[PDB]
Amino acid sequence: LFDENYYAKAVANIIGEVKDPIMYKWFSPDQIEDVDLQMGYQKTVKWDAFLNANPTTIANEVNTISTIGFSSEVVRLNYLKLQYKFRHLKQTSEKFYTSDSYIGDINNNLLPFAQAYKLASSEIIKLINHFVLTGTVSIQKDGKNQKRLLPNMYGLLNMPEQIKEEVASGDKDKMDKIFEKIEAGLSKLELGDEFSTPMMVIVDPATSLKLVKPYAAASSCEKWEDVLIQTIKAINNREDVYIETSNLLKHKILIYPLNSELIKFKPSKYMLPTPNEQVDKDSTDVAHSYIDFVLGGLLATRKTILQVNIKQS
Amino acid sequence: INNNLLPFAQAYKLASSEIIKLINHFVLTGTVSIQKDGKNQKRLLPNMYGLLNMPEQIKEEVASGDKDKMDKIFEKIEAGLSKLELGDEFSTPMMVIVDPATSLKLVKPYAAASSCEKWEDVLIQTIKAINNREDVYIETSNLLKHKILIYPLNSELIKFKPSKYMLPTPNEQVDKDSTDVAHSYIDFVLGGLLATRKTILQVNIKQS
Amino acid sequence: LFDENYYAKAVANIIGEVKDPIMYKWFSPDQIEDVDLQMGYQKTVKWDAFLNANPTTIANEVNTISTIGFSSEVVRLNYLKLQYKFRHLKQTSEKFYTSDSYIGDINNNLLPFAQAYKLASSEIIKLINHFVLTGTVSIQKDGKNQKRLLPNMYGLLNMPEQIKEEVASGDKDKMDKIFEKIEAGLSKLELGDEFSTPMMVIVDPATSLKLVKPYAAASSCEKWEDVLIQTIKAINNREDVYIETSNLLKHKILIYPLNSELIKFKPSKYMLPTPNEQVDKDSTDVAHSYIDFVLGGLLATRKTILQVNIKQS
Amino acid sequence: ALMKNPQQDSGLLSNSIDFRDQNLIFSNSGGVCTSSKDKIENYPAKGYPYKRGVKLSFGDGTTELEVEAGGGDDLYGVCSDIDEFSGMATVIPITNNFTGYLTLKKVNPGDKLNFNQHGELEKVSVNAIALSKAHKLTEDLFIVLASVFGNRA
Amino acid sequence: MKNPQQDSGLLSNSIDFRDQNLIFSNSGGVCTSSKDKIENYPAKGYPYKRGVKLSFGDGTTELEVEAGGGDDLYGVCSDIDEFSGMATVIPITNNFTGYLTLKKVNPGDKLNFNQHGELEKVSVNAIALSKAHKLTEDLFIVLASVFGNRA
Amino acid sequence: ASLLDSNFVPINFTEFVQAISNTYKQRRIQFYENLKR
Amino acid sequence: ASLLDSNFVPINFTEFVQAISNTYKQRRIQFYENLKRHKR
Amino acid sequence: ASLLDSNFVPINFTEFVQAISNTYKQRRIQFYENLKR
Repeated sequence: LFDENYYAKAVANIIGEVKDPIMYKWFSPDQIEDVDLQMGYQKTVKWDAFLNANPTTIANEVNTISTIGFSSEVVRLNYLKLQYKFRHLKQTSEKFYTSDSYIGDINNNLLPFAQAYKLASSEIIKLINHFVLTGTVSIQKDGKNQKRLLPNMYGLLNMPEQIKEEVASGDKDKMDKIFEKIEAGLSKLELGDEFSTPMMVIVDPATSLKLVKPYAAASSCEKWEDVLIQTIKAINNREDVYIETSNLLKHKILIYPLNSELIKFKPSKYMLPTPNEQVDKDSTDVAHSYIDFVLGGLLATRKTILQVNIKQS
Repeated sequence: INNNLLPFAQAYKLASSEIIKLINHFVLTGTVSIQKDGKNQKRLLPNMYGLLNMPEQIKEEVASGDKDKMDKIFEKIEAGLSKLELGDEFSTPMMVIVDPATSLKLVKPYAAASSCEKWEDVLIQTIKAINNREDVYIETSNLLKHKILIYPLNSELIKFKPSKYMLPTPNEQVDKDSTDVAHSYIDFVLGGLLATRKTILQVNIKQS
Repeated sequence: LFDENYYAKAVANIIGEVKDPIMYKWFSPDQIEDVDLQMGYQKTVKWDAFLNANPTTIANEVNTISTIGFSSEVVRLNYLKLQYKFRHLKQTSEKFYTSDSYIGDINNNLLPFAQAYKLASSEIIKLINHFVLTGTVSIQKDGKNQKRLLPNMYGLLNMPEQIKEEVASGDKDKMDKIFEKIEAGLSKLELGDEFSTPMMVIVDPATSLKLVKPYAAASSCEKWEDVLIQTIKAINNREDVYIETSNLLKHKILIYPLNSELIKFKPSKYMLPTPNEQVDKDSTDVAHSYIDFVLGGLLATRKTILQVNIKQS
Repeated sequence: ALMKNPQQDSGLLSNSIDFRDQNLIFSNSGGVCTSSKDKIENYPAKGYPYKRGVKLSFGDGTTELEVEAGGGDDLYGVCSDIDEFSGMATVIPITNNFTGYLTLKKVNPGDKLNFNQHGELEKVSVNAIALSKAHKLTEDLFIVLASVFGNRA
Repeated sequence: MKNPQQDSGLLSNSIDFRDQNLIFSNSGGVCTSSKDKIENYPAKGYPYKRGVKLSFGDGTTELEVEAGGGDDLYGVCSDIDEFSGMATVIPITNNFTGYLTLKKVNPGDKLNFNQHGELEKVSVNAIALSKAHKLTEDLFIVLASVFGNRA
Repeated sequence: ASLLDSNFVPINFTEFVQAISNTYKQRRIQFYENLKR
Repeated sequence: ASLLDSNFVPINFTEFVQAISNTYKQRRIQFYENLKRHKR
Repeated sequence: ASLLDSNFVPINFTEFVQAISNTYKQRRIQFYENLKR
């Protein structure tokens, strides 16, 4: 196949230069399991039990006894397949643009297929990481004109039925108020029997800068970051706490455990960018190629994620 | 199932079956149409005829009042048989194509009612009288409607010279795109029926 | 099990004395397929193709070609579970009711378990045969107060999308008119490529008495039955034409091929009566037992059944 | 919309840590207290009478009798469960008492409740005594724990 | 719904070949060229077999297509994917020939899209190639060839 | 696994029901074998 | 030069089409060989 | 069946895509092994 198709050989020879996604740090090795799908859904069933009333006292003779009820919940995860198209130079036409240093027309912004694929794959991986973090797909800084996505497709930040805290605009710079909100959210967290697990916190650069200020009169050898780590260690059975900074987040703090029993990422095995066989050819030197990627597959238990939003308005 | 998409083999098989059905309909009726009323027909080139629309042939019409009168239908068939002009090619097998309703009318006993004698047997004897006591085959086709078609099976009088590519043949061109849906093409050739004049009897039973 | 449960041993020893259902005569050996389901449904998928427009002539240059459409149909068969309860005498109490001629109580109509189960199973088999023939479940001779069954549960007589003819009330005694209606229905019948198959006709005794009349002044050589057999042989490629009489039908004629490709009966493997393990036992000599049976499973193609009803008003 | 089991799937797994106030759901079929000597009858369902009082409805005569949501002097029983595949409603007759959650018209413990024309309980013939206050599950869906003790003026 | 969700009770008879295309499940056009431009848009409601118009929200979400016509006509919806909620649109610049929903008409009549994306007799948008075919009590289809917008 | 087989001993009611079904199937097969129209 | 022969390995689409035509002709010949018309 | 393996000779584009997926999975495993936290 490589002898006949040049594009496949170039993709195979340049796939190594593509960097690994940064979203891998946000999850433990056991928290990610690949699934075989491109567009569809995966469903699971969970069984719960509940008490209908107070117990019945067994005295003398009795026939009417209190009942215990059962319920089922079906959880569905949806997947979506998306495509991008990019223009590049033809393999036969490369020799007429192979300058001494650079290869490709600077004036016309035309590139060889290998470099174009590398850059496009990097951009698509950035978009995928942004989707996995925020739960939205957009290419605007303001966050408008978002792509309408299928239901049951959520990220860590927009996950519903989780603990949500809001720091007011007046208390935007008050790390004490921010920590009060974080403490309230941590108290409202419900880990159950899975408490003994490592915890992960993701913060914006501004929050990271505010963390290193001395804990408040100013304390000695005690900082807000250390206080937060101790507070989280109080609830996670003194397990490891990993703090990360992400430029994608903005005035948002995300706290969640690293246990597969609570949060699990089951992405499609074709989620990462993959080239398409179809190549648009013409009589000119410009050709077109396509890249496919799959989105969706984050599953979380209810009331296990703390999301703190600092209103900056 | 939701979007009505099939594998290439199954899609090609179904398309070929439908095309062969259309080709058989064309070979019989001499027209190409997808409506059951025989309207909005495709305009074809001249000198393209079928076994039912061939010009300069013998045509008989059973009236509305005699729609169920097998005796009147047989009278019209006898008139057409007498008007036939087989000539020196008379010693040849004969073929009759009939609609199911008229076939059910034929299978009745010949009419008191003659014992061990049917209308079909009487018709076979009548045709054997003119074909020099040769085989007379009778077939039923749902394509015909209130129509009876009688013609010899002699190559000298009627000859079918179809193309060697008349039956469906796949095309090398396959439309492809970045999606999972592709397109394929099937070709077929129509035309090629020759018949001498005044050698086919076409009986139409006018219903109502 | 036979050394502990007396009722199971009685069922085993009495099961061989129950008559086989008469519905077997209405189907070929290969037209019946047992399925493993008590209550629920089974789905099948069929694909079909159609032409969208007139053919396009290939002349000079053209890229707009006529298309061929495809369509899928899903057919669902429903299987329903039903139960009866019957009263009998306890095993240990039989000796106090044994007599010289019979075992039981004539005055109170109490029977041993074996006899009671045999009679109940016979009645249930009669009901099942009636359901398979007519498509309705009722106990009244008139046929009213029918059991509201599930959709996609049909019989030979009430099967929709089939050829239906109605002989007028004034022509109920006119065999010529009846046979004209039969001719019209047979002409409207559509067997397709499966025409070379045996045919089956089911008639009522009055219809049979009218058939055995001489064909019509009146021919003394052949009968109306012979004329009908020849007519059906004209359409089944001169195959066998079996004729049966059923007391269940009343002034109705059923004609259908014995081909699995067109009509198939896929009954449940538990359709026939089966005893239950729940036996009601009290301090008296009367006990209760339960019998289960499953209904549904007739699949037919469109326009392959002729149903002639002779209006008797 | 009103079916016992929601057709819409749930996006997330539930948190099975708490054990309090986890039974006031519409899927809770049956009764809070049930005896082994209770009489229950399955009947063909006309409409959706689940968790509502039912009345006997007769057709022309071709088909058997069925049960439809209703109350008043025509009340025949209380629908405690439903099987959608067979369209079969399980009814406890008015001759048998029942204790469970029933639909309430869109109320304090000790109030007297009677069934209306739509098979919904409403404050006052007296048919039941409210054992709790109205619990809202939807903008129009209000349930209430009631004890039915038949007919009495 | 393009595909009848309710299951059929009987197997169909695949013997005839005539008048087997006048169905609502038929997607696309009777004559399709390999050089036709096809787009996919988010679906607002059910615009299948109806003219679509571009609708912009408050800016938080991207534009979508809704059943409509008049001066706001943007294209014709010929297919829909229900799982993804995606409507296939042929732009009004591209010409289309196929079966479209008709307002509840003879060949040669000039038809224009109404506010609900239904064709109606008279700027003209298409020419009726056949008569109205009734599929349901209120569902009527008609074969029409769209050649853009012309007064 | 049929009631016709004397050596067969049903351990439980499930085996008894399966044997009943198998016996019914065998009876139908035998009826079709011995049927002459 | 027919699709019936397993040893036949077409080289191009023209040979494939010729093989299809030959196979159709052979099928017609076989059908006429096996045909048994009813003469009554 | 990974792009890292030099012995891999993709017969078809389907095998090439499967090898791409396997290579991505192996890269994820390698990154998690190398991570020290």
